[PDB]
Amino acid sequence: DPNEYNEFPLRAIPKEDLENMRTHLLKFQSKKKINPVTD
Amino acid sequence: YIPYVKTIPKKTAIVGTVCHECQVMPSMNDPNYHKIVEQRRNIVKLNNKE
Amino acid sequence: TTFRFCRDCNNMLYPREDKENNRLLFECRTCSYVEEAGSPLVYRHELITNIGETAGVVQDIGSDPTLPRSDRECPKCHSRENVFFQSQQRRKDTSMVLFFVCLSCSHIFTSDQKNK
Amino acid sequence: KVYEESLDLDLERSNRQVWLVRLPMFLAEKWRDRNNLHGQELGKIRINKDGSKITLLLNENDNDSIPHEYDLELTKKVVENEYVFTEQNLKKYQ
Ligand SMILES: [Zn+2]
Ligand SMILES: [Zn+2]
Repeated sequence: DPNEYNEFPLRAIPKEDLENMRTHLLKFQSKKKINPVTD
Repeated sequence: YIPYVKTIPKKTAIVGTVCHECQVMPSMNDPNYHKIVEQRRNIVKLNNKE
Repeated sequence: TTFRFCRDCNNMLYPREDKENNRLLFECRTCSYVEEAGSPLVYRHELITNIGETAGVVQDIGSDPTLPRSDRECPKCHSRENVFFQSQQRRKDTSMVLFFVCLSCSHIFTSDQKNK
Repeated sequence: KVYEESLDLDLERSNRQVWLVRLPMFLAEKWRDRNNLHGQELGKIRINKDGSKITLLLNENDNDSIPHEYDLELTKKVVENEYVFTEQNLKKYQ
């Protein structure tokens, strides 16, 4: 294919910072737009 | 009000906001394709119990 | 009849009257959200109802092998293939009229010759 | 005195674009392993200039056992009210 695209590299997160830390998904259940930064 | 509530403090931080939801699906035009189909087929054909 | 739902909490609104303007308002019962009604109808109880006559019609209705076929003409695309079925309402008072679904345009027509 | 760190949620890195990706069983079984992810190259994300089509191509490290090309199907172009938050332990002295 021709170079009609902009592909960026993808690499895994180092394990040195993934230990003793848990990353979770937060889901607001509402019909509005909830944004803790401003709201 | 109630004087005591027994909270459990923890260190938390918001480290991103989801903007896209993606579903990774193997391309049907890939030369290695149909090997996953064989692997998927083998899932139902396997009997763990002895 | 159309049901309305609240914007701030998703709870359903209920009718209310405003004597100041003699108008119909739909107000929430928990968070005090109001919205003027677009129609004056708030209730309907159809003792004799025809809802559900063609219930179950999908984009792939013609793929069902148990449905019968017919050679009746489709009065929207002039096609002869179609699958017909009786009314899906199980009340023991409906007529035996047949509803025809075309396999070329997904158009639904009936064989009724009394009222249509 | 019990804790030597702030107990308030850190809303500083929230302005960070994140993609939620659902993986197949074969790909998820090797991408979720904690005995891996040494920072190596897991592939490249390719996006068309005009958009509407995305695909990630893996490297040749798969051992020629799984497809090297995958299509990223955007189940929700506009994802709303979903966030990612971490969890860490607090220093218990002073
Ligand atoms: Zn309300
Ligand atoms: Zn027709």
